[PDB]
Amino acid sequence: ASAAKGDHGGTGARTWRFLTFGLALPSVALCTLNSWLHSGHRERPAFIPYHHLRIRTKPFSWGDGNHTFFHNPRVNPLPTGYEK
Amino acid sequence: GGVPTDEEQATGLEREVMLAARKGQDPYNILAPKATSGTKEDPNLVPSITNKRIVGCICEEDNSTVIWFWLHKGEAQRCPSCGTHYKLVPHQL
Amino acid sequence: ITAKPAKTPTSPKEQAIGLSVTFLSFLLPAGWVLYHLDNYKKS
Amino acid sequence: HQTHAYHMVNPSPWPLTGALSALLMTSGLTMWFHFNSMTLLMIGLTTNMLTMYQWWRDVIRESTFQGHHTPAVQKGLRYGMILFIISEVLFFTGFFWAFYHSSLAPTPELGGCWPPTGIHPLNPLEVPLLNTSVLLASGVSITWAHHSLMEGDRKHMLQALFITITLGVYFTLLQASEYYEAPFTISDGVYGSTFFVATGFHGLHVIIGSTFLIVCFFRQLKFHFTSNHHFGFEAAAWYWHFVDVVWLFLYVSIYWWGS
Amino acid sequence: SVVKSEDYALPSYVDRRDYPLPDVAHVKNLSASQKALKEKEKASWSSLSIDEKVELYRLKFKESFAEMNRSTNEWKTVVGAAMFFIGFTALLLIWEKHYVYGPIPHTFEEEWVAKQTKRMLDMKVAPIQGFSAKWDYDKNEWKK
Amino acid sequence: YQTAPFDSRFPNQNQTRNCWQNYLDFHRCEKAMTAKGGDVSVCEWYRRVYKSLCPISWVSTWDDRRAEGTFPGKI
Amino acid sequence: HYEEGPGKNIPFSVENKWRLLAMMTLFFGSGFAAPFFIVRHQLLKK
Amino acid sequence: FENRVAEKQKLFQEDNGLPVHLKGGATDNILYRVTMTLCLGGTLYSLYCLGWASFPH
Amino acid sequence: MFINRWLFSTNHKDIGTLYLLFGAWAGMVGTALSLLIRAELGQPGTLLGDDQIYNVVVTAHAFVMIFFMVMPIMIGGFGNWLVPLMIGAPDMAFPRMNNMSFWLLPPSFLLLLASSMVEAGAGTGWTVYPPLAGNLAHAGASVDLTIFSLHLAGVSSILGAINFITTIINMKPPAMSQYQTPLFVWSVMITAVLLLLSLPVLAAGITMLLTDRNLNTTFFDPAGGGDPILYQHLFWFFGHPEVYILILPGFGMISHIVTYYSGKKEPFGYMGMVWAMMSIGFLGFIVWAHHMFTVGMDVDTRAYFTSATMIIAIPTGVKVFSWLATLHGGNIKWSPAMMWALGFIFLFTVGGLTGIVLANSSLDIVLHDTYYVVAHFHYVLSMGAVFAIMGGFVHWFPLFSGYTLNDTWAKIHFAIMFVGVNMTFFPQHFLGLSGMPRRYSDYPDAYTMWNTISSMGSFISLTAVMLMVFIIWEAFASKREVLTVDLTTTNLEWLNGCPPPYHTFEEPTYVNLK
Amino acid sequence: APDFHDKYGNAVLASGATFCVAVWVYMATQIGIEWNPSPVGRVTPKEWR
Amino acid sequence: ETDEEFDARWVTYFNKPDIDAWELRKGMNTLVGYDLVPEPKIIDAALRACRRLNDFASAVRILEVVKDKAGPHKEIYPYVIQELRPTLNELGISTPEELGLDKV
Amino acid sequence: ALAKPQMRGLLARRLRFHIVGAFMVSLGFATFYKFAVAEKRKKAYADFYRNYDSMKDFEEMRKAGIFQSAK
Amino acid sequence: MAYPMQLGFQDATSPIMEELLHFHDHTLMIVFLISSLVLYIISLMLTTKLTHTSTMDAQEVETIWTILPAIILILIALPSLRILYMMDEINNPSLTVKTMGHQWYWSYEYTDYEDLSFDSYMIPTSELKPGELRLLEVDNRVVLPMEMTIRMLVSSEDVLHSWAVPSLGLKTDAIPGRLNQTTLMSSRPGLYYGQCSEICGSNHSFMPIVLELVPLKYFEKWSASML
Ligand SMILES: CCCCCCCCCCCCCCCCCC(=O)OCC(COC(=O)CCCCCCCCCCCCCCCCC)OC(=O)CCCCCCCCCCCCCCCCC
Ligand code: HEA
Ligand SMILES: CCCCC/C=C/C/C=C\C/C=C\C/C=C\CCCC(=O)O[C@H](COC(=O)CCCCCCCCCCCCCCCCC)COP(=O)(O)OCCN
Ligand SMILES: CCCCCC/C=C/CCCCCCCCCC(=O)O[C@H](COC(=O)CCCCCCCCCCCCCCC)COP(=O)(O)OC[C@@H](O)CO
Ligand SMILES: CCCCCCCCCCO[C@@H]1OC(CO)[C@@H](O[C@H]2O[C@H](CO)[C@@H](O)[C@H](O)[C@@H]2O)[C@@H](O)[C@H]1O
Ligand code: CUA
Ligand SMILES: [O-][O-]
Ligand SMILES: [Cu+2]
Ligand SMILES: [Mg+2]
Ligand code: NA
Ligand SMILES: [Zn+2]
Repeated sequence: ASAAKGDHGGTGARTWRFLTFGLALPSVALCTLNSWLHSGHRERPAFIPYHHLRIRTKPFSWGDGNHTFFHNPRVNPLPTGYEK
Repeated sequence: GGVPTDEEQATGLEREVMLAARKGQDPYNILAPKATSGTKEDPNLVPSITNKRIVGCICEEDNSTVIWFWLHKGEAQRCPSCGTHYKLVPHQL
Repeated sequence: ITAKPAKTPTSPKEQAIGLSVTFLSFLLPAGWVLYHLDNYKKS
Repeated sequence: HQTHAYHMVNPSPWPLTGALSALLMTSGLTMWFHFNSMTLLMIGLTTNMLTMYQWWRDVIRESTFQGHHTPAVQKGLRYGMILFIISEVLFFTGFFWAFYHSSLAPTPELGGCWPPTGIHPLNPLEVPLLNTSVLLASGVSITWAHHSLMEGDRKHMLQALFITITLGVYFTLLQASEYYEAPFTISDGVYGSTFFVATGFHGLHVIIGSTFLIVCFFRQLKFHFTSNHHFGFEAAAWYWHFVDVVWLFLYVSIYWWGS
Repeated sequence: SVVKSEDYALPSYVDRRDYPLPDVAHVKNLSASQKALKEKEKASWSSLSIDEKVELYRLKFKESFAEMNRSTNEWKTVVGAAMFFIGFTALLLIWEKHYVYGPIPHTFEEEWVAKQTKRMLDMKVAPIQGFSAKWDYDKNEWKK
Repeated sequence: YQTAPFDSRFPNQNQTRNCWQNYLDFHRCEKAMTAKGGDVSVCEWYRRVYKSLCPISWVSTWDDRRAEGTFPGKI
Repeated sequence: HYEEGPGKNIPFSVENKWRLLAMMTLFFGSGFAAPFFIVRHQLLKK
Repeated sequence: FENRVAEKQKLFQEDNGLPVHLKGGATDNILYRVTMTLCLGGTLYSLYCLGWASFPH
Repeated sequence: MFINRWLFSTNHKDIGTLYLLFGAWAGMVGTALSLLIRAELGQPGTLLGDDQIYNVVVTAHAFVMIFFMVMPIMIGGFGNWLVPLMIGAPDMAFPRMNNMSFWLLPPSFLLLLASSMVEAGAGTGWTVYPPLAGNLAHAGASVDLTIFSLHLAGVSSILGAINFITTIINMKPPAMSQYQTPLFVWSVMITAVLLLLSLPVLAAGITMLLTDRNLNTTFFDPAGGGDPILYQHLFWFFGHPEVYILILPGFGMISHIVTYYSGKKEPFGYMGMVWAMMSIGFLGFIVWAHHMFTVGMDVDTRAYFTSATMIIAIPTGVKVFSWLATLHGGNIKWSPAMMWALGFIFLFTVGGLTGIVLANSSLDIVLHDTYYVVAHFHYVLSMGAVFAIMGGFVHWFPLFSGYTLNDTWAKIHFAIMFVGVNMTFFPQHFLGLSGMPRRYSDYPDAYTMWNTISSMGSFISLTAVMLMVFIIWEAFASKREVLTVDLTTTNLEWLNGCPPPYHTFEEPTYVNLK
Repeated sequence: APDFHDKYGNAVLASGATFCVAVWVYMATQIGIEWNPSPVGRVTPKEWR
Repeated sequence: ETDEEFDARWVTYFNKPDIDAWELRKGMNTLVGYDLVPEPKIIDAALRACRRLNDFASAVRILEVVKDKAGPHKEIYPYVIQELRPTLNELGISTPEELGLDKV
Repeated sequence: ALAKPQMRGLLARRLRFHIVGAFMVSLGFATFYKFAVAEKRKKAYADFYRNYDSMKDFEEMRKAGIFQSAK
Repeated sequence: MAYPMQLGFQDATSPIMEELLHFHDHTLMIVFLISSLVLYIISLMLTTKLTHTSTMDAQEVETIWTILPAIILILIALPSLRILYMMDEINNPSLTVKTMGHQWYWSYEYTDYEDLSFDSYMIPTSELKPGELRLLEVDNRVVLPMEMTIRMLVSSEDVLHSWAVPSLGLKTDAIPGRLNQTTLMSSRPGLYYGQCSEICGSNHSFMPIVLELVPLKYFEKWSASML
């Protein structure tokens, strides 16, 4: 492809800055919109103590040994289920 | 503006190589020397800053074997394989 | 290659001492552990 | 006195301190994992940071301040950097391999399907797409930086490099937040294992690449780069593109195709 | 004659079958009579004596081809020494058998082996070529 | 019925999916019949095949997990 | 700058051959002995 | 900010015999001493820990 | 002065000497581990204890010989000493990073000793397969200390390989093309490109083992959906290249030793030697699942890996025939280095050919995990890699130290080693065909005869090992200084004298383009 | 002038060989090593059941 | 090129009147690399070059290398000396055997 | 007077003579091997099975008392 | 089983094991020939005073010594891969037996009809009966009908093991979570022995396999009796 624009006389700083502010940062701002939109809590599913999940062959080396490193009580159940 | 150039800011050996290249000279051996005809009257002239330097002779184009020998200050020496003549031209930089 | 004669010649006798002492340095510690395996094995 | 263009380096203690630091960080992870103590590890992390700090300081002394980087030196360092990035690519390769192996033939324990039963993947169109555009944007703003530097423009070099850094940072913050929000964890079988380990080593590289861009920002502030000689900047721009490209493969493989 | 370590970068003398004319003479300094000999050498060589011819040879070269190529008795020392040390190894194995190795298992006792051999024959271990093939089940003995 | 026959869907040395598939089929079949009130004995072929193929500890663990509500396959 | 030449480009002294013997003996000797002492360690442990 | 590269070049090219890792002056010596002391001390500590873990507790 | 020179080195010859001392000391460790193996095996019944301690010894034996003796000697030792001299370069490209490749090795070795001191050791095999290597069948620190040792040794070689590739590519005289570097330099570059690409795969795989052991991942644990056979693929994707890394610098030394003692100015068929090493290095990445033919692989997969594996015989045979052709017509010097080379040619050939037998996956069902594989790989490693090292060691010892060995004693050591290794490993073919398994502390009684003799051979090799140490002492103790060396015109590394000065090629060589 | 090998080679060879043969014959036959040779032709099979 | 052209090149080489000591050595050292024993006419020309260079010893060494190059073909060296005998006589070159230089 | 001997390509001559001898020897050993090892083996297996009676082998084994499952 | 001083393979017990024997003879003859050619050439190169030390032309001889080996590899691969695909053709087993490896013993399940399964452990040396083989005997052998095609399925319940019986030419790894398949047909009744062939911890040396091959009718009664 060629995407759908033009220039190519030279590739100098002016061009790449034109692309930074005219294409790249706008896209980031559109994706930031779209995300800060589909964000906010989706509903936690019923806990089922599946044996292929919540693995523990050895206690983790921090906390009480049973919590993952970025444990989020809202959405990460422990092997025996979601926390108090 | 606001970014130094090499002309303004390069220093030490890097500046030395840059200035010399400007004058078309090669005190740091970046370039490969071109062979003379290699006869007794037209020997390859081998600069050095001492009174001997190791030469490697690639006798024929594409040989993979290089022939290595110390060239000493004095009468021209010949490659022990093809006899092309070499002569040391000592001292300086 | 050619070389010079030894600066510090090592006589047959001195080579015997160097060899004997070399072999003992390998054989003795190991021989001591293995000789005592039994007391290790069962203690 | 030499008459070649190569750099004879002064005897240095950083190779030994770097090695001892690797021993203290490995011994230290062992002690953390099995003997419930973090002390050796914290010592090894500290000597490691001091070693990298002084070693790279000294490379800056040798080049910017002492002029040892002749073209032939600089050409070697370009090779060193390409080769290093090649070896990081192969390292990511073994993790992509792991991921395709488990996802392509999901075993009975997972339900015989991918994603496993009980796994609810992130939507690749929400924060993962946003991360994707952040890192693609940062590859455009760093190319602007690089052209500014070559055209001798100090101020636009600094503004583009700053924008590039802020985007690295934003990616890192987005990803930390996603890690906290994700309903699956590293212990959720081979799905959380492949997800967190692959994307986690990528995040570590984004942190390292961002640190290197920040070293470049401060060296540029101090006028170290010329419009023609700026290897540290080039190397950090290659590494940065390497980080963006590994993200694109992770996004396509893990977030989009593995969802 | 006297070769010096500080001469390494300079052409040197060597006796080699395949490099018969080395880069320098074996002797380069000459006494008064050796100087006269080199002058005589500029006149007909027929007027040189056998002794003179030998001395000119010996100034140019160190050893002749017959000398440099001679074989030695070194092989007797290498083979006899290797044997001596291989013999010394058996002493190590004797000590290990005496001090380290305990009794072997009871299954190598002679009567166990006889019973075990019968049983392998009854189960026809390797009956095509390896083992039972060598037993004669008709004459009840090992095939001759 | 002597043993499970060659099945061209699982021609290779690794027979793990042959076992799992027949275990699934049998229990999906058992369910469909007992749902629509009717005859479980049509399901017999799959039960024979998975019994022939499948390690006893795997059957037993899969049975235990279907009882427990944690069997990850779809029945 | 450093000493150059035979016997000088090495981290151990060869000035005296019997001192050298002792040092070589401890050197190669320790390497060889170590697995024997680690086995013994493991045996004497449980 | 101003360009003071030239002053640093003068400093690091001073013909005083010092290796580059110490050429910045006395702060180099301190940081060196801190690094080397943490490396050597933490190595002795790793050996101690090895000794400790080598026996049952 | 001592500390600056030896702990803060930035010189390629001195760091090369450090590697040579470290690899020789590891060699003594590895020899002791191997004598512990054969002492257990030299008599039926249990000598040391059950299989755990036995296979802790087996595991350490292999890790020490491979990572601590072979790769340091060949690549860090001979590579650092020789490569910059053979291309007339003043040092390596990254002389300080080179010193860190060295100093990563004692900590790596210390972690490996730690592993065998704590708990009950790692009795996993050097391939460290899970689940036996996992946190239930090998609970506690030993396997983690092992993985961390491998990570240090990995970083050491990946940084080494980047330094070698760069030095070789970037630091030749400007007139010298790649096709004017000696074959040893070609072998070190080839080996470094294999290191660069293979060790990061091993590092990803052992890192997954680490996380399975400590972070509750399940890459190799079927309970979370993982697969033990995945670890095997990642391991062997490094592991087959690893074995070409172990022999490639050997093929390079052999070519220089044969050429030199045949009185020749060059090896026969240079560009075919280059081709053969590059082909071998390429093919060595697409064959690894020949280490997996009993794991339950589809037939056409097995057919491809059998075929791709056999194809390596072609380039490898070009080399073998070109060494013969270098000997052809030579003025043969029967120096001890030449004997180690000639023994190499033959015994490596034997081991490459039992390798071809194994490549046949139908027969490998029966040969796999038996002593037939152990005889294969000791012919190529304890006869091949080791004889090249010994050949290169006696050849270049006078270059590195400035003193000569006693040639009679060095010929005696060769003879004793040659008998010991062949008595050790030749009968292992019979134990293999007859079915004796690998990794066993005891064996059915029928196997007793070949295991007794194999153990007696190992004691003969011990005797050679101790003799070598004495021989190296005698050389330093007598101090016969080198005066003259032949064939410098085609052996640049000798042209600065013995030992060369600390700084060489401070004025580079002159080479014309014409 | 005779060298080492001219003076001693014959004695080195003769006594190295003799010693090696003696000590290996003794090792092999006098100290209780179990070689486990084949029973073929040597063992008389005996009832075991 | 035929054998005859090979030989004639080597005859010409050593027959150059002002051949120097470097060229004499270069020619013999190159020639003995080949898988042949030099024809008597080539040896003749090198022996005569030894004479113009006033080097008796190298003439004797040239005869030694002819004997060496023939290896186990013991018939070659006597034939070559037979053929060189007028030249040996003319120049007063004694053979290695006449000088005792064949004794080990 | 002595006749002129052959003086050229003596190494090459020796080479060719022996390589052809090594070929001849190789064929001769192939011949011998595929007769004393390979055909011998095929004939051993064929001879063993030509009139092999497996029930009778079994009955001999059963009477000698070897089996857990057959007395 | 192996017997004392054995040099080669255990006698074949299945048609496929015999096929491996003849393919090994074909290959070993190639192996002995090439290695003896190399040793021969080496000694040829080293036994002459004749020299030829100048540059030698390579592009000619490299043809031969590249094509000849290629042809040899083909002469090896052809039978090698005929045997491979043979061992893979469809065959219709009469009977499926599972074996599960454990630390350190094997358990066997014959569940085509009834639930029959048992554990098979090495007979300890001090309990060997007169005549029995140290390390090789089990309390409960794997009885199987002779002259019939049996599908064997191999897995593990803890670490890797591997299930081998050399005389039948069998070795199938035992990997947890996986069910590997292999077929077994014995031409003869008798006792056939194997040993665990993947490192699996303290008693890896001590968990052997003994198959007891008998007529079908004896196998049927044995099975009934083991319920
Ligand atoms: C150490 C103890 C040896 C015990 C000997 C056997 C006892 C016989 C009892 C007396 C009773 C004999 C009657 C029974 C016949 C059994 C047939 C069979 O089942 O057949 C299966 C056997 C057949 O094996 C044999 O048929 C014995 C092989 C002997 C080959 C001789 C060359 C090696 C040199 C000799 C000593 C080894 C030291 C060098 C080893 C290094 C490698 C050569 O199984 C093998 O595969 C073992 C070999 C594996 C292959 C490696 C291949 C390449 C080797 C080297 C080539 C040398 C070339 C130059 C030839 C070189 C000339 C020296
Ligand atoms: C220096 C180390 C080294 C090298 C170079 C090799 C080289 C080869 N290896 Fe080996 N190998 C090992 C070390 C090495 N190996 C190790 C350590 C293992 C076991 C690992 C473990 O499990 O712990 C192993 C295992 C191993 C296996 C796995 C067996 C198993 O576990 O069941 C196989 C299978 O294909 C194999 C094949 C080969 C082949 C075909 C070659 C080829 O490269 C050989 C090519 C050479 C030649 C063939 C000889 C020269 C050629 C000629 C004279 C030409 C004419 C020849 C012919 C026409 C054939 N090797
Ligand atoms: C925000 C993006 C940045 C990520 C980086 C930061 C995280 C902490 C530090 C390590 C990062 C890099 C190493 C990657 C290794 C392991 C996993 C890290 C990825 C991660 O951060 O994963 C977390 C788990 O972390 C855990 O266990 C963490 C355990 C922390 C100990 C790390 C273990 C380190 C051991 C690794 C040794 C590496 C050997 C490499 C050798 C290199 C080659 C020689 C995910 O949290 P969770 O709660 O399970 O799920 C979230 C649910 N809400
Ligand atoms: C929380 C914060 C800490 C995070 C953890 C650890 C990470 C931090 C490491 C970040 C990397 C910083 C690297 C800074 C290097 C500065 C030195 C430099 O950039 O040096 C340049 C040379 O390049 C060179 O060596 C280039 C040297 C290349 C360095 C590449 C670094 C990648 C390092 C990886 C380390 C981890 C490995 C991955 C884990 C699997 C100097 O030359 P120029 O630039 O041409 O200047 C000269 C001109 O001025 C003359 O006109
Ligand atoms: C695998 C490689 C090893 C190969 C074989 C080693 C060969 C011989 C080693 C000699 O070793 C020694 O010999 C002893 C006896 O011969 C020992 O002394 C023991 O024996 C005594 C007498 O029997 C006592 O005097 C002592 O206290 C002592 O512990 C012992 O200490 C040891 O050093
Ligand atoms: Cu079970 Cu080895
Ligand atoms: O690995 O062969
Ligand atoms: Cu391999
Ligand atoms: Mg296996
Ligand atoms: Na034992
Ligand atoms: Zn030339």
